[PDB]
Amino acid sequence: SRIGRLPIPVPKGVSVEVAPGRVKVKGPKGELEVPVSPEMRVVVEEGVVRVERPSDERRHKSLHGLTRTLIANAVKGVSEGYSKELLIKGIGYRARLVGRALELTVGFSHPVVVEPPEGITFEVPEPTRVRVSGIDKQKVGQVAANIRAIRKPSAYHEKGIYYAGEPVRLKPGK
Amino acid sequence: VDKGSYLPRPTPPRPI
Amino acid sequence: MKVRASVKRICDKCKVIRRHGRVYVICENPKHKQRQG
Amino acid sequence: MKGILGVKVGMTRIFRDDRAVPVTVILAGPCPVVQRRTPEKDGYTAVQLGFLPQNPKRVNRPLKGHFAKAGVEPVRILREIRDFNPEGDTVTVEIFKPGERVDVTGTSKGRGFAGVMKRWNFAGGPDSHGAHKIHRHPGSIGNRKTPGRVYKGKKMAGHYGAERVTVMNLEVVDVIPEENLLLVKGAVPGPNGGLVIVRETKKA
Amino acid sequence: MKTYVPKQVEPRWVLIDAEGKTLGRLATKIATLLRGKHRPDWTPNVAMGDFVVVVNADKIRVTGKKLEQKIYTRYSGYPGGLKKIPLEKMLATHPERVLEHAVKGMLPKGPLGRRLFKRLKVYAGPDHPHQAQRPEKLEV
RNA sequence: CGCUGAAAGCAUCUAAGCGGGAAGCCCGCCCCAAGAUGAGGCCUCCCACGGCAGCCGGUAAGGACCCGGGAAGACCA
RNA sequence: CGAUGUCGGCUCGUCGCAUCCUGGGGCUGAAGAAGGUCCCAAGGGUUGGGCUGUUCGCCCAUUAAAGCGGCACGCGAGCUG
RNA sequence: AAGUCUGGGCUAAGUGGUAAAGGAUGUGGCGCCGCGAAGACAGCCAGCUGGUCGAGUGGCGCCGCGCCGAAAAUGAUCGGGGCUUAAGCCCAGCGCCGAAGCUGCGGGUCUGGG
Ligand SMILES: [Mg+2]
Ligand SMILES: [Mg+2]
Ligand SMILES: [Mg+2]
Ligand SMILES: [Mg+2]
Ligand SMILES: [Mg+2]
Ligand SMILES: [Mg+2]
Ligand SMILES: [Mg+2]
Ligand SMILES: [Mg+2]
Ligand SMILES: [Mg+2]
Ligand SMILES: [Mg+2]
Ligand SMILES: [Mg+2]
Ligand SMILES: [Mg+2]
Ligand SMILES: [Mg+2]
Ligand SMILES: [Mg+2]
Ligand SMILES: [Mg+2]
Ligand SMILES: [Mg+2]
Ligand SMILES: [Mg+2]
Ligand SMILES: [Mg+2]
Ligand SMILES: [Mg+2]
Ligand SMILES: [Mg+2]
Ligand SMILES: [Mg+2]
Ligand SMILES: [Mg+2]
Ligand SMILES: [Mg+2]
Ligand SMILES: [Mg+2]
Ligand SMILES: [Mg+2]
Ligand SMILES: [Mg+2]
Ligand SMILES: [Mg+2]
Ligand SMILES: [Mg+2]
Ligand SMILES: [Mg+2]
Ligand SMILES: [Mg+2]
Ligand SMILES: [Mg+2]
Ligand SMILES: [Mg+2]
Ligand SMILES: [Mg+2]
Ligand SMILES: [Mg+2]
Ligand SMILES: [Mg+2]
Ligand SMILES: [Mg+2]
Ligand SMILES: [Mg+2]
Ligand SMILES: [Mg+2]
Ligand SMILES: [Mg+2]
Ligand SMILES: [Mg+2]
Ligand SMILES: [Mg+2]
Ligand SMILES: [Mg+2]
Ligand SMILES: [Mg+2]
Ligand SMILES: [Mg+2]
Ligand SMILES: [Mg+2]
Ligand SMILES: [Mg+2]
Ligand SMILES: [Mg+2]
Ligand SMILES: [Mg+2]
Ligand SMILES: [Mg+2]
Ligand SMILES: [Mg+2]
Ligand SMILES: [Mg+2]
Ligand SMILES: [Mg+2]
Ligand SMILES: [Mg+2]
Ligand SMILES: [Mg+2]
Ligand SMILES: [Mg+2]
Ligand SMILES: [Mg+2]
Ligand SMILES: [Mg+2]
Ligand SMILES: [Mg+2]
Ligand SMILES: [Mg+2]
Ligand SMILES: [Mg+2]
Ligand SMILES: [Mg+2]
Ligand SMILES: [Mg+2]
Ligand SMILES: [Mg+2]
Ligand SMILES: [Mg+2]
Ligand SMILES: [Mg+2]
Ligand SMILES: [Mg+2]
Ligand SMILES: [Mg+2]
Ligand SMILES: [Mg+2]
Ligand SMILES: [Mg+2]
Ligand SMILES: [Mg+2]
Ligand SMILES: [Mg+2]
Ligand SMILES: [Mg+2]
Ligand SMILES: [Mg+2]
Ligand SMILES: [Mg+2]
Ligand SMILES: [Mg+2]
Ligand SMILES: [Mg+2]
Ligand SMILES: [Mg+2]
Ligand SMILES: [Mg+2]
Ligand SMILES: [Mg+2]
Ligand SMILES: [Mg+2]
Ligand SMILES: [Mg+2]
Ligand SMILES: [Mg+2]
Ligand SMILES: [Mg+2]
Ligand SMILES: [Mg+2]
Ligand SMILES: [Mg+2]
Ligand SMILES: [Mg+2]
Ligand SMILES: [Mg+2]
Ligand SMILES: [Mg+2]
Ligand SMILES: [Mg+2]
Ligand SMILES: [Mg+2]
Ligand SMILES: [Mg+2]
Ligand SMILES: [Mg+2]
Ligand SMILES: [Mg+2]
Ligand SMILES: [Mg+2]
Ligand SMILES: [Mg+2]
Ligand SMILES: [Mg+2]
Ligand SMILES: [Mg+2]
Ligand SMILES: [Mg+2]
Ligand SMILES: [Mg+2]
Ligand SMILES: [Mg+2]
Ligand SMILES: [Mg+2]
Ligand SMILES: [Mg+2]
Ligand SMILES: [Mg+2]
Ligand SMILES: [Mg+2]
Ligand SMILES: [Mg+2]
Ligand SMILES: [Mg+2]
Ligand SMILES: [Mg+2]
Ligand SMILES: [Mg+2]
Ligand SMILES: [Mg+2]
Ligand SMILES: [Mg+2]
Ligand SMILES: [Mg+2]
Ligand SMILES: [Mg+2]
Ligand SMILES: [Mg+2]
Ligand SMILES: [Mg+2]
Ligand SMILES: [Mg+2]
Ligand SMILES: [Mg+2]
Ligand SMILES: [Mg+2]
Ligand SMILES: [Mg+2]
Ligand SMILES: [Mg+2]
Ligand SMILES: [Mg+2]
Ligand SMILES: [Mg+2]
Ligand SMILES: [Mg+2]
Ligand SMILES: [Mg+2]
Ligand SMILES: [Mg+2]
Ligand SMILES: [Mg+2]
Ligand SMILES: [Mg+2]
Ligand SMILES: [Mg+2]
Ligand SMILES: [Mg+2]
Ligand SMILES: [Mg+2]
Ligand SMILES: [Mg+2]
Ligand SMILES: [Mg+2]
Ligand SMILES: [Mg+2]
Ligand SMILES: [Mg+2]
Ligand SMILES: [Mg+2]
Ligand SMILES: [Mg+2]
Ligand SMILES: [Mg+2]
Ligand SMILES: [Mg+2]
Ligand SMILES: [Mg+2]
Ligand SMILES: [Mg+2]
Ligand SMILES: [Mg+2]
Ligand SMILES: [Zn+2]
Repeated sequence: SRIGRLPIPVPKGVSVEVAPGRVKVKGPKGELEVPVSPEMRVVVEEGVVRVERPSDERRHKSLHGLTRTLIANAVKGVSEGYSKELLIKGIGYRARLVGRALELTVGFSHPVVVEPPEGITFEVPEPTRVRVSGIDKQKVGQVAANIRAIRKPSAYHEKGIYYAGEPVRLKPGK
Repeated sequence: VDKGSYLPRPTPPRPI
Repeated sequence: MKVRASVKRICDKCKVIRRHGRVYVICENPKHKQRQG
Repeated sequence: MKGILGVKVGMTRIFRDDRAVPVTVILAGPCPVVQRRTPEKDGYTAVQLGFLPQNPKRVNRPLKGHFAKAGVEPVRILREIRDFNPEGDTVTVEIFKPGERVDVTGTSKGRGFAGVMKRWNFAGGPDSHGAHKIHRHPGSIGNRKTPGRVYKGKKMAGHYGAERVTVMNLEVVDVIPEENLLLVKGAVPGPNGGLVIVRETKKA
Repeated sequence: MKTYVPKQVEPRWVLIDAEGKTLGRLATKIATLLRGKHRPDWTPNVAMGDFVVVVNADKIRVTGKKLEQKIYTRYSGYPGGLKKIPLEKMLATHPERVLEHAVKGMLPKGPLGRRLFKRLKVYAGPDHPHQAQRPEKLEV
């Protein structure tokens, strides 16, 4: 029944410097800063980071959980890193890499070229699976979402750009 | 829409 | 989306959420999606 | 951005790929830069261009001074082109090649006191069926007690023409540098012998 | 005995750092200084208040959601000529006008109030061109 | 419509934060515009006049009057 | 009531939005196309005719569409009658 | 013109500064049961019981203040500016300002008593 006061395991060897309103998390895969409410106090313990809240009113409880998870994701970010996988279902539909860039061939009159932003890597194993990877979790999920929006799953046919592990709910056709 | 007619059709006078 | 002055839960899987000053009802079933207005 | 001053000389059509094409001929060159406007000095970027030679008998001392500081013969017309800085000290028609598109500004022909029909294409009145001395009249100019007034900008009779007009995106059909001549496709504001400005178009 | 009425005095110039201050609560004081009601010899029918120089007026602060909700309004006299500009945009485009509008509305209407408004010198950024007058730093 | 995400171990477009998104809104195009009395700016020209922030007078740079006109125009401009 | 000229047309518009079209959406008993229904949106647009004094309405031929209202049932020191 | 007055509290809508049935995990405050260290609620591994987690958790009622419901015609606005531990709202105070009311000073006239 709580998230903020659950302690954050910090792997070896990633560091956590603490500033007012932000924390920096460096590690084997890069560094990224986490902006944090000045009302919250993060704490640097042995091999572990904790977050404490100044009271038990509403805004403070809400900020608590958020802050803890925010930093936990940063920690896992620079160590394990983040990824999301995309399934490309549909006959003519395929993907390939062109340099760092991703080329979606998905039923339009043209192919669509997605450029990886800073801190983001594209991978194409099969021509029907795409891997979005980077140390920033919200950035990975965003880009993944971006890629999917190019051709969202059809409502009547198993066709388009799918999340790995997203179910294929369909409606009957005529 | 046709309703009443609250004034007669007018005509100009002659001061002097 | 249905836009009504009375937004209610339609099925046990409906969910009354509130974002941006407005009362929504979102759900697994797209037909049950409501916004108060 | 690039531009030149010129005079409107007249209209013709020429033949180009078995097609007749209406042109307006413009004498544009040659225009000496006589002052440059700079961000440190004036706050913006432009080039003051002179045009047409003037009898120094008619050019007063304050004007003489301006010319002299530029080392330029007395000219009849000074006019600027914003965001234009030619590497040269003289601007000619050669800045425009055929196929380029241009914006031409001139001073439209003046109709003086124009009726509401010529000016604003009002329908005027009927010419029979009882119409009473209102054949070229504008009709109502308002409402009643509310708002009990006439809007600003009400189209009404008044002066018309002899005002700055710009027609945009005209094809450069030819340029004849040895006669300082520019051929532009279509119609250009103003009368023959009228001062005009030719600028590189702003359309794409 | 009749009430003292002052002869013309050398007006005082004044400097205010607007940074971080609340728009209306600052304006209130700027007006008072303008009317010169801080002066014990106040006279209502002459300009005898201070000259007020304000800096960092782009860094004025405001409460609630007024950045997105406060609307400044302008009618041009033409049909449909009511233009609407939010605080956020006014700060982005003409930040000094924010503090200028607030103060102006808290000055008397009429010939004198207009004069008192002209004795108000507002600037975005920390610098002002009136060191020549050597304005006295005010804490408000 | 989303990303990330607590309160509320799940979930949540939101309470921290970040995206996408209209012929519409702000710029951008065209025209007016410093009486914008908040009367802006640059280039150039004249200049240190005689009399007892004022006055009378003669000039400088320049302006007007008058005339020949004008795809400018009711007069005026 | 020591006068606030009254329908309709014409001329000229201007505003509202409960939107007729065009733009953006959600749900669909949405396969596609084409519809339904609700949400956002007032920038622009919204035809020519037959009948009747008509407003309205019906009809013809089209249209992206042929929107509904306010302005003294907008407008007779503007016209018609 | 006179308090950016003092002390407790609520509101986050510019509510205050135009409205109803009704709808809502808005926020604060009370109340009542249900369920749980014999291990509940949530999630991860089974079939309403089982296993590791180690606390609280789920429904009901009243109260304060807010949210939606909320479309109309020239240009907007709480009178304006502007106001968010207030310059809003509830409770309790101290002080001030404020009329041709009342007081002080002078005068007029009538009436009544000297
Ligand atoms: Mg194809
Ligand atoms: Mg769809
Ligand atoms: Mg079927
Ligand atoms: Mg009647
Ligand atoms: Mg609906
Ligand atoms: Mg219902
Ligand atoms: Mg139910
Ligand atoms: Mg939003
Ligand atoms: Mg759901
Ligand atoms: Mg430039
Ligand atoms: Mg010109
Ligand atoms: Mg005419
Ligand atoms: Mg005419
Ligand atoms: Mg004529
Ligand atoms: Mg004509
Ligand atoms: Mg015309
Ligand atoms: Mg015509
Ligand atoms: Mg006509
Ligand atoms: Mg006609
Ligand atoms: Mg005609
Ligand atoms: Mg007649
Ligand atoms: Mg006639
Ligand atoms: Mg009108
Ligand atoms: Mg009026
Ligand atoms: Mg006008
Ligand atoms: Mg003219
Ligand atoms: Mg073309
Ligand atoms: Mg404050
Ligand atoms: Mg202050
Ligand atoms: Mg003070
Ligand atoms: Mg503040
Ligand atoms: Mg704000
Ligand atoms: Mg108007
Ligand atoms: Mg307009
Ligand atoms: Mg409009
Ligand atoms: Mg409007
Ligand atoms: Mg306007
Ligand atoms: Mg406009
Ligand atoms: Mg007053
Ligand atoms: Mg989702
Ligand atoms: Mg998520
Ligand atoms: Mg989560
Ligand atoms: Mg979680
Ligand atoms: Mg937010
Ligand atoms: Mg909030
Ligand atoms: Mg956004
Ligand atoms: Mg997206
Ligand atoms: Mg268009
Ligand atoms: Mg000008
Ligand atoms: Mg101009
Ligand atoms: Mg000027
Ligand atoms: Mg000018
Ligand atoms: Mg002037
Ligand atoms: Mg002004
Ligand atoms: Mg300037
Ligand atoms: Mg000037
Ligand atoms: Mg300048
Ligand atoms: Mg110059
Ligand atoms: Mg001398
Ligand atoms: Mg001299
Ligand atoms: Mg002397
Ligand atoms: Mg003199
Ligand atoms: Mg002379
Ligand atoms: Mg002449
Ligand atoms: Mg003449
Ligand atoms: Mg003419
Ligand atoms: Mg003359
Ligand atoms: Mg009467
Ligand atoms: Mg009379
Ligand atoms: Mg009378
Ligand atoms: Mg009468
Ligand atoms: Mg009358
Ligand atoms: Mg007709
Ligand atoms: Mg007519
Ligand atoms: Mg007609
Ligand atoms: Mg109107
Ligand atoms: Mg209308
Ligand atoms: Mg309006
Ligand atoms: Mg409706
Ligand atoms: Mg219809
Ligand atoms: Mg559409
Ligand atoms: Mg539409
Ligand atoms: Mg649609
Ligand atoms: Mg169907
Ligand atoms: Mg079908
Ligand atoms: Mg379709
Ligand atoms: Mg639809
Ligand atoms: Mg309908
Ligand atoms: Mg609407
Ligand atoms: Mg519209
Ligand atoms: Mg309209
Ligand atoms: Mg017709
Ligand atoms: Mg007919
Ligand atoms: Mg009819
Ligand atoms: Mg009518
Ligand atoms: Mg009808
Ligand atoms: Mg009928
Ligand atoms: Mg019938
Ligand atoms: Mg059609
Ligand atoms: Mg259609
Ligand atoms: Mg029709
Ligand atoms: Mg209809
Ligand atoms: Mg209509
Ligand atoms: Mg009406
Ligand atoms: Mg009437
Ligand atoms: Mg009526
Ligand atoms: Mg009428
Ligand atoms: Mg009525
Ligand atoms: Mg009508
Ligand atoms: Mg009408
Ligand atoms: Mg009338
Ligand atoms: Mg009338
Ligand atoms: Mg008449
Ligand atoms: Mg009539
Ligand atoms: Mg009248
Ligand atoms: Mg206080
Ligand atoms: Mg206080
Ligand atoms: Mg207090
Ligand atoms: Mg609200
Ligand atoms: Mg309010
Ligand atoms: Mg309100
Ligand atoms: Mg209410
Ligand atoms: Mg109610
Ligand atoms: Mg209720
Ligand atoms: Mg409660
Ligand atoms: Mg127990
Ligand atoms: Mg369990
Ligand atoms: Mg509201
Ligand atoms: Mg409305
Ligand atoms: Mg509306
Ligand atoms: Mg209204
Ligand atoms: Mg209204
Ligand atoms: Mg309205
Ligand atoms: Mg309105
Ligand atoms: Mg208090
Ligand atoms: Mg008395
Ligand atoms: Mg007495
Ligand atoms: Mg007495
Ligand atoms: Mg008596
Ligand atoms: Mg006696
Ligand atoms: Zn449901």
